Amino acid sequence: IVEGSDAEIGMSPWQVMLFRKSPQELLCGASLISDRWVLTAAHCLLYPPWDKNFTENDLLVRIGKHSRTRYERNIEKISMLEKIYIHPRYNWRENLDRDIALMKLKKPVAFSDYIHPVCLPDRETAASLLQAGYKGRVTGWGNLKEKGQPSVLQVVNLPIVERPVCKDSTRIRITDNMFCAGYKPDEGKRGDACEGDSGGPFVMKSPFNNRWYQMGIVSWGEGCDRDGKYGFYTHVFRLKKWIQKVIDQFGE
Amino acid sequence: ADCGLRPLFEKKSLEDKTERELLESYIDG
Amino acid sequence: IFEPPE
Ligand SMILES: *[C@@H]1O[C@H](CO)[C@@H](O)[C@H](O)[C@H]1NC(C)=O
Ligand SMILES: OC[C@H]1O[C@@H](O)[C@H](O)[C@@H](O)[C@@H]1O
Ligand code: NA
Ligand code: NA
Repeated sequence: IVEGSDAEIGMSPWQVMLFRKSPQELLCGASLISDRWVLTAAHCLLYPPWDKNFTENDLLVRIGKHSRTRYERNIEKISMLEKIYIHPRYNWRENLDRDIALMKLKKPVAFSDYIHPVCLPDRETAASLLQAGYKGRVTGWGNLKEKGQPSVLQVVNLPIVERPVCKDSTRIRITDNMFCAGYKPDEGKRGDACEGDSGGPFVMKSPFNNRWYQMGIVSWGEGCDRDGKYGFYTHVFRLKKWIQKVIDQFGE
Repeated sequence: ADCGLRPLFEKKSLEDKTERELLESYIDG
Repeated sequence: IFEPPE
């Protein structure tokens, strides 16, 4: 997160840290969508040209966290994963289309002041909120810039940008499974997700019911916070049928 | 099903420091 | 450096 600020305690209680067992390191963000499932970006898990291919035995997830490095006794939980599931039509060869993955916990996690899932959206909540200019929120322990690493979860609020603008500012092929978001140079304000933020959530608060919904997943960008450029996010509602299909059959 | 209501915020009628900017963007423009 | 659990 670049030009963000410190999260407040409990501000983002579905926020999840994807964590390599050995060597120990922060891999990505992720999110708690129920007591049994974490949501993330595929390129967090599998990216064959960099020899990325993390099985479940390789990772842990840490939930409830605030500080980046500290072990937060009496606040965080740590869980082993049962299984990973990457979108089968995930396109790493070109543009990271369908850059989504599911992860199933071995044990259901207990909720608390710090551990609470977020909603996924319905068609309506999708229609209503996914609009040029409407703002959402990205949280992450990623790079402060393109020192370095933050001490605590960082937050920034960003406007959704209209498809033509998004399309016309990268030379990569946008699919309808992506959206982009960030401010434009003439809008003054700054802000972007960065390395280490991948896989973490882009949320919006519905004014119909007061719930936070995850409309996006940090997927990619070119550098971080560069003028005329934008963060790309994985359109979660577009892929929601695969999300449910996976849960219904492996939710157990 | 209790998805998205935060214990430290919404469940106790407390707003965070920046969500209003989210809502200002839904109504203004 | 990351602080250990248990
Ligand atoms: C990734 O890991 C799996 C499981 O160990 C392995 O069998 C496969 O060769 C690797 N490649 C994939 C999943 O594309
Ligand atoms: O090495 C890459 C990065 O190094 C940092 O020290 C700078 O602040 C970044 O903006 C730069 O892109
Ligand atoms: Na996520
Ligand atoms: Na920018």
